[PDB]
Amino acid sequence: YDLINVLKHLQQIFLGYQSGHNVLKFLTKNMGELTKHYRNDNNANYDKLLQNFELERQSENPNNLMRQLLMIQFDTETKSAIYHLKFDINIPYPLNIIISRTCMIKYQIILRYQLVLQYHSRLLDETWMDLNKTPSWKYRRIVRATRVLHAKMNHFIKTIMEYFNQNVIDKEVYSLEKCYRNPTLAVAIQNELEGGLTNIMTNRCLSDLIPLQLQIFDIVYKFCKFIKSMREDAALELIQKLIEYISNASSIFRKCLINFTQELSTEKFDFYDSSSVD
Amino acid sequence: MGGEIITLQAGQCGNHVGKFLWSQLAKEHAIGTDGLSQLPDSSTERDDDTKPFFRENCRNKFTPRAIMMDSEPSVIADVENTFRGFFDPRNTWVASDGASAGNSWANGYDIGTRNQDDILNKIDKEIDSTDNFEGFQLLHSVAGGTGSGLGSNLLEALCDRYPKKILTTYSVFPARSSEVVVQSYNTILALRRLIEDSDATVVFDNASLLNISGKVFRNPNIDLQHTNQLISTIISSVTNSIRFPSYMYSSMSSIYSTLIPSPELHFLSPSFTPFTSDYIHDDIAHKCHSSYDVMLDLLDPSNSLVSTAMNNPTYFNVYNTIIGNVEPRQISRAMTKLQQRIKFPSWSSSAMHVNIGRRSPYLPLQPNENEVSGMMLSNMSTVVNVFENACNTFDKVFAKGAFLNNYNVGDLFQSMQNVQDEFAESREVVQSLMEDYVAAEQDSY
Amino acid sequence: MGGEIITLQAGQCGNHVGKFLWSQLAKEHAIGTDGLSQLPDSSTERDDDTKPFFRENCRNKFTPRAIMMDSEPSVIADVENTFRGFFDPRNTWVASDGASAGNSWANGYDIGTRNQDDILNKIDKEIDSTDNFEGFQLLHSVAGGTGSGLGSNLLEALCDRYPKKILTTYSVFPARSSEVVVQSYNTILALRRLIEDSDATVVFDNASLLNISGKVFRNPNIDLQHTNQLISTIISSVTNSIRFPSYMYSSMSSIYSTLIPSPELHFLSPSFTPFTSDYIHDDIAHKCHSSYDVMLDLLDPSNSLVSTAMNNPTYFNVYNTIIGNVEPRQISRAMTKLQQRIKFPSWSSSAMHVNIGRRSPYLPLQPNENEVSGMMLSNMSTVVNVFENACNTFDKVFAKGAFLNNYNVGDLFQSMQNVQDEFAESREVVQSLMEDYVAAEQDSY
Amino acid sequence: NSPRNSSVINGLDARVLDLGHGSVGWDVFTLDYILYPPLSLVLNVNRPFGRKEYLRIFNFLWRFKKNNYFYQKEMLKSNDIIRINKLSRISILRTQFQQFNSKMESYYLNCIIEENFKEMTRKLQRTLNIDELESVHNTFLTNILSHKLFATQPYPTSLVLLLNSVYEFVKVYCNLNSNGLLGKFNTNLKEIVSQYKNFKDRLYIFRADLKNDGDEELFLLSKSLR
Repeated sequence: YDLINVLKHLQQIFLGYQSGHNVLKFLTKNMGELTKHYRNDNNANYDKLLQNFELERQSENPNNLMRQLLMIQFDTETKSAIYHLKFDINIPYPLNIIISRTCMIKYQIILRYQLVLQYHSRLLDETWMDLNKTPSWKYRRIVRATRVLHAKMNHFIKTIMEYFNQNVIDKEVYSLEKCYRNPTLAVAIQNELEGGLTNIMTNRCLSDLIPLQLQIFDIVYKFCKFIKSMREDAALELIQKLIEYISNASSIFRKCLINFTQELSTEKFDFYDSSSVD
Repeated sequence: MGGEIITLQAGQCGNHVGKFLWSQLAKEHAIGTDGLSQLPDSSTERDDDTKPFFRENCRNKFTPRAIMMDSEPSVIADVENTFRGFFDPRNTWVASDGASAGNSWANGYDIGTRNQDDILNKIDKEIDSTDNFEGFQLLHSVAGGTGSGLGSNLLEALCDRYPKKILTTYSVFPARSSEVVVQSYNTILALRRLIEDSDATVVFDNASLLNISGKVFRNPNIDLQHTNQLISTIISSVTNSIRFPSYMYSSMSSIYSTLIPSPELHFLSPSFTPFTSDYIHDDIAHKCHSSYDVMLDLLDPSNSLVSTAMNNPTYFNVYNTIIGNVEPRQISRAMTKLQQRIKFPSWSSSAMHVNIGRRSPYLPLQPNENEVSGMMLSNMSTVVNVFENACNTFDKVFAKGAFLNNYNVGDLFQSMQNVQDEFAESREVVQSLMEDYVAAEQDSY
Repeated sequence: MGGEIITLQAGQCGNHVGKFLWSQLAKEHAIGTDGLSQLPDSSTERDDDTKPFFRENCRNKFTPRAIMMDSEPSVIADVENTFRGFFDPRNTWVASDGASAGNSWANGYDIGTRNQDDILNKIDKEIDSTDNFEGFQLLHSVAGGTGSGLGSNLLEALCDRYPKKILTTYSVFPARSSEVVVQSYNTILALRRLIEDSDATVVFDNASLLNISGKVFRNPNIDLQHTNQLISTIISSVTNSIRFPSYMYSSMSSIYSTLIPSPELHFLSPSFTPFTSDYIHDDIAHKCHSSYDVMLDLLDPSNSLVSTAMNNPTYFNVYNTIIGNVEPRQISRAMTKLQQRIKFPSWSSSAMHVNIGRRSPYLPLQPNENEVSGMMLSNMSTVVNVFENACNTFDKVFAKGAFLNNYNVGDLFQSMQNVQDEFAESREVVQSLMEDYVAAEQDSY
Repeated sequence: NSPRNSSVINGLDARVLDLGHGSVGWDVFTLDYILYPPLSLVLNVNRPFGRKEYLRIFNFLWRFKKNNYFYQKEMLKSNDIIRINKLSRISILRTQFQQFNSKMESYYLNCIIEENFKEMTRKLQRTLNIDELESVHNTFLTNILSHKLFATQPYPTSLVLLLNSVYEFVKVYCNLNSNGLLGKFNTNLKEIVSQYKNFKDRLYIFRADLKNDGDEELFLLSKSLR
């Protein structure tokens, strides 16, 4: 029935640890549509990208398991797409007995966070690569502020991605593999499934980073959107407005360094609150 | 399909390492001497190295996505072998002139202008043939006629023509001490193109490379071709994670973004481990993470001769360390957390200490022993000691007013000899900015 | 059935290219070197063996429907060969009343007039076996004595005698430069008749054709015989839709009717990719459907220079893409949508699309392969430049006053060559007119 | 044992069956295929449904071919010179009109029909019941029903009007060869050009529709008619 092979396939899609190229190219198409919340047309386009990808890989078989059985879902509105996305699985047989409701939900969640990190990184890179080129610079100090803040943010996201992949994914997978080989028994698969649901479940409880992070990403999206415009009295006024925006972002980032040593930045929580009511 | 890459090979050195490089990948990905697959490789699944680096005739005959430029010698070596049929012969261009490059920049450059059209056609054809072109890798020599002169033109052309795609260079700097008096002039002229026309440059210093090749590998009579074997090994391994699926953090763009945050720094130095496992008759044994980080700082054991003082206590702008093999990460993470705190380089309090780490495994298309290995990619201020030395020699040839002549006879240098002076002045500015970067003073605070 | 075609072969070249054509049709349709059928089932109406290029005897020895005019040499070579019996000695007319063309058009045109009836008898016999005549193909070279004069004479007569049928000529042009000046005389007198009396003319520009022969075939012993093998592969591919009507979206007559914008523009240029061996090593070059698709768009292998391969700033009147070999259709449509959208050809102010493609498979009587090939046949307004050149050469020659004596006997040319002066004004009006069609004035209300 | 022993030699008889009589034979025409034992007790019933469907498709194809032959015939006759600057002006207009319809016909055959039949045959080869025939046919017929309903409601409307306009020109053209003929010919020429320009604008919306595979704008145009 060749269970072993399918297990590897599962580790590939559900765990998502070998689908990188596809997530990147999935994000690039329909970037604007995802930034916003659900609109009807959003959906048509999103579904097209799905139908195209189902044509593009898996030809290792008469019938693509990955492509066919797994599709990605969007929730209807008429906040942002990113929340509204979920990942959906259509069930096989007799393999279906193994899989359980809880398990698919666990996987869909690692995929969503992963995906979240992934879109932000792509956007951080494209903006910087542009900025290194001649047209954005030189028709003084303000330039230097944009350069430093950008370098620092890239660092922060890469350190995050290292910890998220090592400390979570690499660790759990390492363990999963042992459990299947060492004991080759049916009992060993049941044990392992339980292990696969945990550590993601612990990690969920330990890390609850994303809403804060997300606030900072929106400020980042705005910043970068402005930076893309390139080349008097107006510029300077606008610069001033950006400058207060930068200091606040700089002060939270300064607080955030402390968190890596020992968790929680009061300052970012405190900025949202202040905005709620001072 | 993939983010496809065109490799451009220029000069004797560039053609020698470039040919070897394809030979290593062919061994690694179990294919022939013309990329012919063996029977278990016509089975389902192999690594996705294939479409970025390679193209298919789609009969399972893989071909390198490489462009060869030189004159007759290097091309003749490829033709004698079964590596001529491996490589697409249209991507290979061979020219001469009645007044050839001759290991002088000006001749290589005048010829470059004549065949401006020809090179751009060749390039556009390969670009048109490409799906999802990510960018270019230039492989070359500054001890080349071709690699220097022809190379300087192509760098200029690539700058103007397309600004959208990423340009990376692997530039080999001479082995050891001065070979000809006019060397500083040849070197600065190529170096001009390299600062302005490229987004990123990986410097491979032959002197450093040679020390390893003579001593470690043991060559009683050493040569450039022998050293190039090491370089093709360094370049290939650095691409291992790109070619190895499960990685997409290995990615050229995310690496670039993290490493390079202004066009003023972009000179990379690599450091490497192992250099052992050749001609087995001595012990080969697995290192560990600490041992790996400690070897890299040493000057002639690392690939680059930057002329550092006391083995890099110098200002690091950024560090990325890439570890190869399976080994407990945790052990390392704690040790690394202490290594930044001791702080081997220098830093200012005007920027954070940014340290990145990448872990990459090995291909299962070839057998492994899982030995502790690594490459490091860092941007360091210490390279400038080399540039100062070049500048001094350059100032001195200028001052004498003698041996300016051979360049000056060509029309470009005859109309204006202003151009060299402008570059020297600029070059002093590049060094000045790198020095400012060591301090706090570098930004607006 | 399918509408019959008569080939007229004039001059050395036509007869040579014609012999080669026949071997190629004879192989493809699984018939002998005497047209004798292949005895086991090799043809059960899987294909329809082309009654347009053949006639059937009732021994069922297929014979080509062709008229050869030249002198003795080319016809002799066939007759020596076992290719005779796929010949007809009655169709064959050898000059013994030619007495030296001399490289003079007039001389040729005039010998043709003298032996009009015996010649007309070969043609009428061939016409009389016909079911319903599609039209004629004239194979010849221009700048010849024979190739020029006798073909032009025949064409004007055919024009008047049968005014309801198609006249196509496959014409070899010299170059867009001259080393021989009286080329221009031969070419201008012939050109009038070719412009009016042919409804289509396929230009093969001999400079361009030579490049293919020299570059691709790479034999130093090369001549016209060798080159003619490249013309015959090209000519045979254009005929695929007639010889195989079993392609139910490629049928020649209707295709011909559509593509033609009006006979005002009708100088066509071919291009082809890749190449089949005929005097060099086998085609082992396989590449992707995408690769195949890219290659058709490049005119970088120039088999004709009618000034569509120099530059494209005016507009393409029509483009037809000939695909040979079946290959995934779905893919062929997705690439095709990208090509119409991308708009590779240049365009006028009312024509922005008019590019077509036809797809046909290979016959299995040939050794099976999964390599794809294709031909481009296109009509472009750039052709006017060749006329412009022709006018420059024409003024030059007329300025020397070279050989006016032969012309003066003739009534037409009493006050020296009047016909050439008449033509000079006529050609300028047409060239201006083709330019107006690139611009807005083409539709004006 | 190829045609003599074929469906075409044996099987076809020409049929006349039509609702009413026109002023033309053409409308009235149909084609009859003789008894086949798969269907000697499957459609030999109170409903000859299977034979009606196939017929429907057959007609749509047949009208397109009938117009196609007329368009080649019309054009060919004109190359003769019947049936100054005016001559060139008409010659380009005629060719362009033929070119767009023809291009359209290329896309219908290639993109829908050839691709659907190909897929069907391979799927039969790669692998036995009556049903498998019916299924593959059904699938063919379904793709065509979907295409029919959205595109081909304007598209045949447009194609039939183009056919009339070419006959009107061709008819005018024979007459020319005094003054009265020239005055009429100039009027008719202007008229063909306004009708062409409006068609060209639709054509552009239509090109966009082939590229998206179905754009919005065409959707709107068809909805407005309806």
